[PDB]
Amino acid sequence: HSPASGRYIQQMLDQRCQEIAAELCQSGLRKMCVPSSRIVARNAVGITHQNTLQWRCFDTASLLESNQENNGVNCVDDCGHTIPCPGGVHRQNSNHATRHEILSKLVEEGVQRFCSPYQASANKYCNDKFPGTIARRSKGFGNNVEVAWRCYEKASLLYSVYAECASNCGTTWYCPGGRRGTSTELDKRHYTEEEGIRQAIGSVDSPCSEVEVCLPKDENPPLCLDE
Ligand SMILES: CC(=O)N[C@H]1[C@H]([C@H](O)[C@H](O)CO)O[C@@](O[C@@H]2[C@@H](O)[C@H](O)O[C@H](CO)[C@@H]2O)(C(=O)O)C[C@@H]1O
Ligand SMILES: [Cl-]
Repeated sequence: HSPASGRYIQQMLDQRCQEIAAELCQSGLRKMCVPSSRIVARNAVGITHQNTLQWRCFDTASLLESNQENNGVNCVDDCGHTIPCPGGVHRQNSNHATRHEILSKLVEEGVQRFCSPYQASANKYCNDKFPGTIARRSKGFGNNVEVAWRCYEKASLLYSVYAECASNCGTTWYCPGGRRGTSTELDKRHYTEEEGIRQAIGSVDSPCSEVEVCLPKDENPPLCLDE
């Protein structure tokens, strides 16, 4: 038991994608006849002219190892935010199936199960003030030690880096989507908001009596135990 996100929403999406690829193969779509290990859900551009971000089922053998632009893939955290993860879309050769409605719907279901009400408030404060940002306690520009609560632009985060977030008791937790504190242009795309985020976090109602002890969990609700 790590005090860390289980990435359950992403996990559902990949599984649902594996099912869809299997169905398509049964329908004769030869390129979709692959083992499960080869299919994931990414939120990304598609082939040329498929220029918006959509949930699609990708064959990982058709993914590039890195991106240039505007072709990076995104994964999703347990609050429903899409965050860069490794890989890139080959705009001519991608093997995928766009499944935007089914996959979006599973995200919305997964948000009710898995998203910490304390993290949701931290994210709401961030999005209200700086549209498209979410809250982490992580690194800033050109400094790989110091952490602070900030509103980060999602494109500047890395899914494969875990960074501090709020658990569903408003305590220390770690979530995919963090910073390395390197010195790139993306490493500047955040707004430090220690007081605002902390007060957003502080303003959420406890899921436990003032007399119970809240033990966080990677799914809602947390454990409440008598003091
Ligand atoms: C350029 C950008 O997107 N973000 C800046 C950010 C913003 O300017 C924002 O207004 C911060 O709320 O500013 C950052 O640095 C800040 C300093 O400019 C300020 O004097 O001290 C602040 C300490 O809380 C803060 O460090 C930021 O918020 O982190 C740098 C960031 O790249
Ligand atoms: Cl998360």
